[PDB]
Amino acid sequence: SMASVAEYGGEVSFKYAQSKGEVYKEIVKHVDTQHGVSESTCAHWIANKVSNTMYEKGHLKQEAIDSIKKLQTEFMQSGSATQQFKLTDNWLQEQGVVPKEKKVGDLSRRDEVAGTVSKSDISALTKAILDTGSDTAGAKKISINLEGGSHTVSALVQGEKVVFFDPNFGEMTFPSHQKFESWLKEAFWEKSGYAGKKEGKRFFNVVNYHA
Amino acid sequence: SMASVAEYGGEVSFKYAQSKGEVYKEIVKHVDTQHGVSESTCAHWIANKVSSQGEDFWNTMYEGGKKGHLKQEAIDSIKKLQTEFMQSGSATQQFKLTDNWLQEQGVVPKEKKVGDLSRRDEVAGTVSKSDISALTKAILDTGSDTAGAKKISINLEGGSHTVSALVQGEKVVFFDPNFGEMTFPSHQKFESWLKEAFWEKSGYAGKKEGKRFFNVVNYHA
Ligand code: NA
Repeated sequence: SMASVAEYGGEVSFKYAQSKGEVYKEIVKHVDTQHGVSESTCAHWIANKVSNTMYEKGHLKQEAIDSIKKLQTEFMQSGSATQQFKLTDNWLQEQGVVPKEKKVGDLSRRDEVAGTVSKSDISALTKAILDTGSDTAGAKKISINLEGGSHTVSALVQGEKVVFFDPNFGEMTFPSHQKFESWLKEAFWEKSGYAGKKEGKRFFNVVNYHA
Repeated sequence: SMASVAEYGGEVSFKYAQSKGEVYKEIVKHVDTQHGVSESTCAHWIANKVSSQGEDFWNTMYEGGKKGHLKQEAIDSIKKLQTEFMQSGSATQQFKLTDNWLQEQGVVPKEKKVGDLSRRDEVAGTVSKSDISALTKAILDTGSDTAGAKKISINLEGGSHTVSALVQGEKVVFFDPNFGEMTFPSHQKFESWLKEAFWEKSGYAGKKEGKRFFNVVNYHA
């Protein structure tokens, strides 16, 4: 967003009539909302299989949809990913689903398998899904992270003058480094959708050209 | 919930009439294409600012009489470069292509020199929800000089997805709320289908290299 540029002592030089940034924020909201529905639906599917169908062509029963919507809302309004996944786990135990435990030395701990996937390797994920440990049978709730996109912005710095250009919003000018730095950190980073919801490092690369 | 399930000896038990997975694949296409447009537009903006003959007005990319739009000539040229960028395949070759275009337009990449040797003045690092201090320094740093132009690549947060499974001996039931329910009569048939068919066709695989987190929670059947 560029609502705050003038508040931080900058000027908007150009504003795109159709903000591809606003489209990106709607995409983030969509993918976030759809995670809630996916998590809630998988929880309901797991509870249904371990206790006999949730299906009505190509739709869930209305009572399943109402219950999925309820859990999804609660899931969404839980803060951290840790609290969200704890809320779904509590719901599953309330429905009589029993989480597996494993021994690590003498101690009982949750039978969760954490790991990594990539474009070219899902071997560890596949083994975690297929493993039933001591038993012949198991239900799994599988959380997977999706690839984020790539974005390019540009800047011209001339002494204390900073021109910042985001093809998703437009062009802004700040008359000092400090005014640009405060605006970028305190206004733009969150409001833009580039910050994300989770903690975690993402790469950046700056290529420098002569002015 | 595709035709690939039966090809790998499985059965579709349920198919969502409205696939949230198909919507997700359209989103991936959009965000990928929009990287092309963002890269090409930033390249043009950099060439315009560095070429500039004093005042901005003399050679703006902005349409004078149409508020909040680029000139049609700038749009056509941006679409040309974006196409070339898109056809490159390999992020290394894509960025090399943009760099060649920038030099063709008279833009001069900065070098770090030690004795007789050069390398590109490019600064990598990391950002997060709560820290962009290293990014901010890389943008503001002009090295030797008081002036410089920057093309800034930022990686975005991917979303999260949940799927589920039930394994009973050799029977694998896999459920993706974005597609539906599939059943495989052996582990082998599930593993081959997941790795060779589903992972790419789902949109979950991605285009770039990069490790992404998964978590499997096990419940008694
Ligand atoms: Na400006």
